[PDB]
Amino acid sequence: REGKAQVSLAQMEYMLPRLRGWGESMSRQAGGRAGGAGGGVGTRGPGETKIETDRRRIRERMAKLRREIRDMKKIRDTQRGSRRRSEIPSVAIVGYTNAGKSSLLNALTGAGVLVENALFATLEPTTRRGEFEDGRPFVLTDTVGFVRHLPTQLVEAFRSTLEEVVDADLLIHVVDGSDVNPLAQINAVRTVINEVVAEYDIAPPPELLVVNKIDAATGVGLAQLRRALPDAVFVSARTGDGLDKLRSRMGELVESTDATVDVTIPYDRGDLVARVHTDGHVDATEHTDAGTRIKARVPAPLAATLREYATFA
Amino acid sequence: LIKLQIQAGQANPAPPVGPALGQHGVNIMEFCKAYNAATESQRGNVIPVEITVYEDRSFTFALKTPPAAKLLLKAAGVQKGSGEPHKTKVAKVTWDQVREIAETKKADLNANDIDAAAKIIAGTARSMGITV
Amino acid sequence: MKVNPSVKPICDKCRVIRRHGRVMVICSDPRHKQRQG
Amino acid sequence: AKRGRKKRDRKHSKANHGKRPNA
Amino acid sequence: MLIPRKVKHRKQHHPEQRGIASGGTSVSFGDYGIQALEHAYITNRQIESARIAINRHIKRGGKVWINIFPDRPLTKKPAETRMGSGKGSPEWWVANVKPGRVLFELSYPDEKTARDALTRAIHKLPIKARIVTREE
Amino acid sequence: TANIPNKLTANVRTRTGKGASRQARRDGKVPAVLYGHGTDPQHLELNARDFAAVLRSHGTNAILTLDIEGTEQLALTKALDVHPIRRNIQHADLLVVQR
Amino acid sequence: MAKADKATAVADIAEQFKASTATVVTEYRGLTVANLAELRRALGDSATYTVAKNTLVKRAASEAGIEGLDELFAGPTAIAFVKGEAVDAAKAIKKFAKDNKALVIKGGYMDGKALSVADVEKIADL
RNA sequence: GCCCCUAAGCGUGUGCUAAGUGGAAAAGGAUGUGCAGUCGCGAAGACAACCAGGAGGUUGGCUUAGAAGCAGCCACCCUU
Ligand SMILES: Nc1nc2c(ncn2[C@@H]2O[C@H](COP(=O)(O)OP(=O)(O)CP(=O)(O)O)[C@@H](O)[C@H]2O)c(=O)[nH]1
Repeated sequence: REGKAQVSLAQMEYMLPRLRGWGESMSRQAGGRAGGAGGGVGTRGPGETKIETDRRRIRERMAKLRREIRDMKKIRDTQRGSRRRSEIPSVAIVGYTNAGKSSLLNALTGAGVLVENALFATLEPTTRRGEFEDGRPFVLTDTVGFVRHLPTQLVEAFRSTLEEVVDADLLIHVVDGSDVNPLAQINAVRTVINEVVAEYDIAPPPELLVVNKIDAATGVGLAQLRRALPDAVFVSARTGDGLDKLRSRMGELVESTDATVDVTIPYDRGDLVARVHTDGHVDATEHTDAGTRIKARVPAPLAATLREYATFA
Repeated sequence: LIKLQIQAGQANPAPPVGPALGQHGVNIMEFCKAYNAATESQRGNVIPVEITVYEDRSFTFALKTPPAAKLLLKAAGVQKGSGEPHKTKVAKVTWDQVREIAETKKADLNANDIDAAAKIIAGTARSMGITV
Repeated sequence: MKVNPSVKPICDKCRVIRRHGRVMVICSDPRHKQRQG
Repeated sequence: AKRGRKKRDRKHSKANHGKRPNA
Repeated sequence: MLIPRKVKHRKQHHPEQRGIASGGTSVSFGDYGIQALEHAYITNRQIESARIAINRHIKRGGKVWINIFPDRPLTKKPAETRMGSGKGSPEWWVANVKPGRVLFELSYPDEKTARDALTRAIHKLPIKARIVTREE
Repeated sequence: TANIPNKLTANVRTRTGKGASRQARRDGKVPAVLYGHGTDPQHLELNARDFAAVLRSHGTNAILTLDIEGTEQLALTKALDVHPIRRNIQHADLLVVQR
Repeated sequence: MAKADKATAVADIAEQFKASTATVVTEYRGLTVANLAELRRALGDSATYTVAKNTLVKRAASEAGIEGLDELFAGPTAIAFVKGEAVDAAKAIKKFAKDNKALVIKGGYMDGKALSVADVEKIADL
């Protein structure tokens, strides 16, 4: 419903200025093609009426859909409140239409989001679990695909993606080297990202550039044409490869909120070390049954339970 | 109290005893001495012993059948190589082979008959996917 | 409380009762507490 | 809605036998 | 969706919603079926919704038959137009469903899953409908 | 191979027709016509409950011994007219089975 | 009494254990599985420790084989059916039973003719 | 139509309704009624039985430092 309402509002915003000539022409049109009886819903859709091609109906429907979109913005705020309050690292997969992205999500996680070769297959951003190599949990979210000149009427359709970008912590920028001059794709996505940054007055979050479809690439460029970027990652989700490098770069770029500790939890506690393992990233734990020295990267609340058995070194 | 299966060889029963004895209150040095004095020649694979916490401290032991099902993996040298037991069956030690070791380990085995103990042991071992 | 025309068990713990001439769902999980109205 | 509904449903009486003018 | 390749007459009189179904009243293809209990113009959109509900409930296996076909065009005149000035253009494709007509049939090994899928379909449908079975 | 024919009392019909059949069904008796090679269609009323029980326990191809005022006649349920909504046996066409 | 199953159990308790010399019955409550296993190992020489529904075992044994005892089927009692002993192995059911409070003995149905209060207070002494 | 308004029945027999339903309307839902069927009857509950055991191999195997009957996967055996 949210996507349908956003798209209907976008179509009505586009139709309102140009309702006279093109408006009447497409009102007459009953072939059921692009725009003409195209609808605003989906399969079958409301072609018979399309964008209502009528000043009064269009304005009324626009006002209704604006109220509804305010309601859905509130609903999404409530839905994302859990993540925002957990402060869990959020990684947004931005990029041009096609160019994996949805495939990259389904690869980095176990998800099964719609992955079609058509354009604008993903209309609603979708979040999912992710585990960095060091164990730091995070939220990887696939977003809607940008184009060269996104119509200004799709502001509400892309508001979810823009909000995910605003929250963000890594901005995995997915592009494909199997296109005509992928630098143009890079530049379009970078300009939309910069516009969002200027609008929301936030520091530009990291942008991990990743290139896929390299397996299906022509390989014409040796190291400086096909990999002209100095530190862009190359993955090609389909044939499993480079994804480990992508994960490592993700973990390195995402700054940790935990604090490294050296706590010698006794063996009479048990729970205080089991929870260190559970919420925390244990490594170099001593096997001595006497006071251990667990060099884990515990979260903030656990970092305050050190004075129990912190020792000094 | 707790079965607390620990290596029969007195090598380093630190993982099991430490946290277990933690809340029990039994001191590590005394328990290590008690376990060392128990497993003098009983250097098999692994023994479960019941501490039987008394009002303050007991230091009691209860050995029943150290090897149990765990003997077949170490006899066949297969180790943790049974992902889907009964499907990816490993360690093809026949029944004519396992029966002798079963009788050897037969001390209590909750069984009054050789056939009953053999059936129990076969059922226990086959849980790890064995072709007896 | 979920006040909807249709109230049904949401888990195996939920029990449908009729208290005060009103169908309700009572559960150990308060989230699944429902009422017909 | 209520007015029409009542005027229409009052034909469901034993005296009217399920019919009334203007339903 | 279900739309006829063509219709000899595209502006037809409304199908007469009278009498019980005289044909198609038994499960002839699958093991379970959805029998209608009231008259309704079941539209192609409703048919699509019901069949998708059944297919998504049975997931992988099973077979679904859609006995009714929405080949009757119900017309609609343009909005905010007065009475007269001809008949409206075809708007909906409906199948004239009568009580006793079996609308969908399902073959699925699991009886509970089959009945739950048919219940999904019935909830999508605009009429009272029961789950009938081949076994009489 | 074969089985014991199912016993059903099938009184002849004093009155026949639409009203008679509806009244018989209301009484709880499925109307039937027994015909066959004997060339003598007889108009019977089988107890609806017993007839349906026999049909659902031994199937449509279940041989029936109809007691028609004392006389026993073997017959198989050649056809069953069943209402699609009420699911009740509207009518039975029975075919004599000489042994 | 569950028909087919009760009939099979009646056969089992009639033609498999009634053929004994002494029929003892112990009221058991609070006895653990390990406790009864230990006691049975102690008395492995005699008895078989067969217990079922009291009404079932009554209607089976008191009407097909043994006679003259009914009151022994109104409580949670397990029958022993001494294998070959008479009272010699009765020590394992007397002392090792009365040391545990529970497992209260009763019976002493020697040579399958007559019943008594328990007879173990007198005859099991030997 | 027949308790009073309001003429004539707080009519007779049997049963149902607890909703003032009667005295307005899908889906959801009964500890309301008869009727029928199917299990258990072993006494219009049974081995879902007020008191007892509910074990043992064993902490079954993959799993990690933890998987103990119950993060997650495999089947899930025997003894008494
Ligand atoms: N050969 C190859 N194909 C790929 C690779 N990554 C994605 N694809 C293909 O490209 C198509 C792109 O679709 P998708 O993965 O959804 O990209 P997208 O960005 O989500 C499309 P949108 O942004 O509009 O939702 C997919 O059908 C997928 O099979 C790759 O690394 N190699």
